[PDB]
Amino acid sequence: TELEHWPAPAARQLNALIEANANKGAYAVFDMDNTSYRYDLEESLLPYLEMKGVLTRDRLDPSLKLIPFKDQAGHKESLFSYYYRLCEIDDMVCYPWVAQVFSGFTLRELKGYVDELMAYGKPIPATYYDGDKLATLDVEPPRVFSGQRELYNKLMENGIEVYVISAAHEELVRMVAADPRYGYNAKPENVIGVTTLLKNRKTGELTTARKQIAEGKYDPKANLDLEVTPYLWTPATWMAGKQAAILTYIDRWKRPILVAGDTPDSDGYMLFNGTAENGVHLWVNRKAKYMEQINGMIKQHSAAQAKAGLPVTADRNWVIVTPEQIQ
Amino acid sequence: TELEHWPAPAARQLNALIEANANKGAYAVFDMDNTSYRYDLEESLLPYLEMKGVLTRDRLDPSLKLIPFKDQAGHKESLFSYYYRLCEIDDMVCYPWVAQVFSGFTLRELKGYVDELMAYGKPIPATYYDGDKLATLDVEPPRVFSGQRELYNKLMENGIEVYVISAAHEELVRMVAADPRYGYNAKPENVIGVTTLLKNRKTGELTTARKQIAEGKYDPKANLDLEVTPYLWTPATWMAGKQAAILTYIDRWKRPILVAGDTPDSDGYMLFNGTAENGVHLWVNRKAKYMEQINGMIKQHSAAQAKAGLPVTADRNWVIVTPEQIQ
Ligand SMILES: [Cl-]
Ligand SMILES: [Cl-]
Ligand SMILES: [Mg+2]
Ligand SMILES: [Mg+2]
Repeated sequence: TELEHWPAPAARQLNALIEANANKGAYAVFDMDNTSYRYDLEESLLPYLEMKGVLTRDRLDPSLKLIPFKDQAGHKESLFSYYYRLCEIDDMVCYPWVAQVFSGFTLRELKGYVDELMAYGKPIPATYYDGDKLATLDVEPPRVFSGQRELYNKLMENGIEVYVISAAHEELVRMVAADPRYGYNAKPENVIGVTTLLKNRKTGELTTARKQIAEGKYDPKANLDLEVTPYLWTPATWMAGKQAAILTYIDRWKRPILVAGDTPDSDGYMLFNGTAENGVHLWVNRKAKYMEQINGMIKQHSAAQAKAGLPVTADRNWVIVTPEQIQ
Repeated sequence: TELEHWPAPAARQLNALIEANANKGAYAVFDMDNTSYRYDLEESLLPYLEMKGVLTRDRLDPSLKLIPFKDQAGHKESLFSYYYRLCEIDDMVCYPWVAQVFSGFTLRELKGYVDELMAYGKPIPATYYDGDKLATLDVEPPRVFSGQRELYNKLMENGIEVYVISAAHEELVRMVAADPRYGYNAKPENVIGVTTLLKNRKTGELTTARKQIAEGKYDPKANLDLEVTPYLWTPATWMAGKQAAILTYIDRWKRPILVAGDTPDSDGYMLFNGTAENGVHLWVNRKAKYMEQINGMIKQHSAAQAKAGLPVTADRNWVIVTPEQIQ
């Protein structure tokens, strides 16, 4: 596999790193949404299922009705719009919530919807509230980044283990990252994301893939008819939780030789704290506000590293691309 | 403050650490339950509130009823017993649950009960299932460790900032650690624990101390009449969430010069990954089995730090005391 869909300087660096680190027990970590593919799985699957009338205020787990709905005589507030209002309280509210909102469905069912969504290829209209007025928006379904697909594979081929650490529900992400049809070929056990309790509707048994994996009894097929529940397992794989996830599920001491992200706060803990001294920070720049945020973080963290007596690595080996460069 | 309630050799090592690090912007992190005071706040407050008839099944937030209660015609299953069955599923189930179970009380009501619990002094009878057998125990309310009270204050007097990172509800822990009455004198903003959304029923606002503290706008008095809800905020402050909490709320690069705990799995990440190269691992050895597990882990991490190119510090500067020695 070769790095076709990459700017050549980006390709040279990745090639250097891959070559330097081949077959030595090394590993890499990718965020998923807007990093491994363009756009956002949950943020499109949610308004997609609403549109299909599958996911409605009526079926939403009561534990997720955290605030009153904002209904106009004209209009019932959508789940999508409710989500946006949850994020205005805080990221730490709406991040779990937008994974939990898929509770009530079995994995088989969600898998049908993900693939439906993945093949949809049209924008999905969603309504929200710009302050007080009903605004509207089209949300793109996810689009595989050819470059990431290639890099995932070339890493694997050179004996570099590939992990996904995602702020999205681990089961949803796995439905794309680990299904060969999408071409990433991640190992399903190597997909790490937001985990909620899965419930056996016959026995009442509660389980999660992370527990099965830690116990060495993971069977993905056996989980298909389990129902997603909202109850949150941890580490919650966002912000410092991404670094917690690496320590918990990957390695306590060995650092990834490559970390990929796109959201400065969500991905910055694993980018800055996780990435090995000589590893690459892979960055999908999709937004100026974000590019600026991460540049200030590079400056603050480089100075803090020096002040703390650590080698300055926060500013080393950035490989920065835009979505269009790797599509 | 003198370290009077310490064995003399542990007093000297702690004194040496303090003198080397005094007034230099250094910090220390303590677990609370079984490390800062003897016994366990939530595990005693729960059956205390049950015995009082204040906290019952019908009061339990609905989202917390994860599995059927196991009643025999003679006996109704206690919430304490229910908690222990949740732990048998996984720690990652019963840790959040045993903080969340205090949902539906305001901070002020909970403070009244905590002070009550802290003044009661006697063990609290409770029942749980020993597989299928109804089994019995007496749960001890927390007992302030005089030595830890001294060490918190001696750190602070020497310009070593003290933090609590506890897997108990942040607000419950703050009710002990930051109330001058118990003598630890932790700053309330330095108490880091399990956080859940707090509801102001007057204004509708959902907030947390963590949120207020990061916005630079925290007043503990302001929150007293907010209701605890179960919605989990993160980082969740156990296991790797403790290390995630250090990074999120304390410092991204500077490491604590002392980390204290007592539970090998839940404290192990901050103990091993958090503790500064030169810092002290303060261990409160309450159970031979845990003492054996921590020694095992030191071996394992010493060797893994070595196999990862790092200076071996896992086995360095252990100050190990029993509850009886610092009581
Ligand atoms: Cl993310
Ligand atoms: Cl703990
Ligand atoms: Mg992303
Ligand atoms: Mg403890």
